[PDB]
Amino acid sequence: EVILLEKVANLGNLGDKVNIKGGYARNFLLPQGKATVATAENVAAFEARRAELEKAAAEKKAAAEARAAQLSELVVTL
RNA sequence: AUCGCUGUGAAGAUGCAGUGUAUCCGCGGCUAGACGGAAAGACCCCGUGAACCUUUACUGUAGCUUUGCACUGGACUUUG
Ligand SMILES: [Mg+2]
Ligand SMILES: [Mg+2]
Ligand SMILES: [Mg+2]
Repeated sequence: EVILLEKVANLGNLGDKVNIKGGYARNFLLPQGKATVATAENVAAFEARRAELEKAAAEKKAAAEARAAQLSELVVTL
């Protein structure tokens, strides 16, 4: 149904069309901005931003390298 | 123009039949009768009458409750 935008799911893809439940798309993916409903209205806009999709995937996974080095420090004092 | 008796009679007679009694008209009393007056009997039966109650009469329903399909998702699992 929808066109995916994230790859940190457990059965997600890059841009493959998936047939998911109506409750899982209405409630969770779309109101956060992780998917987009496929339709034949603005198809000229998604094909032009395909070069911008590969640059957005090299930033979310690159920020995790400078993030996990401060979470496992175990310096929290209760 | 409103007496008694004994019989008759839609079967308990002031009015019929037979026979005895009795001048015309008040007032004060008493209630035996006029199946006295009041109330289309309430008892009793009837009407393919009417109500309100009862239950284990019949047909249903409020309410309560079981399970499908919606709202409604992922992650692993046992099993057909
Ligand atoms: Mg007589
Ligand atoms: Mg008379
Ligand atoms: Mg009567």
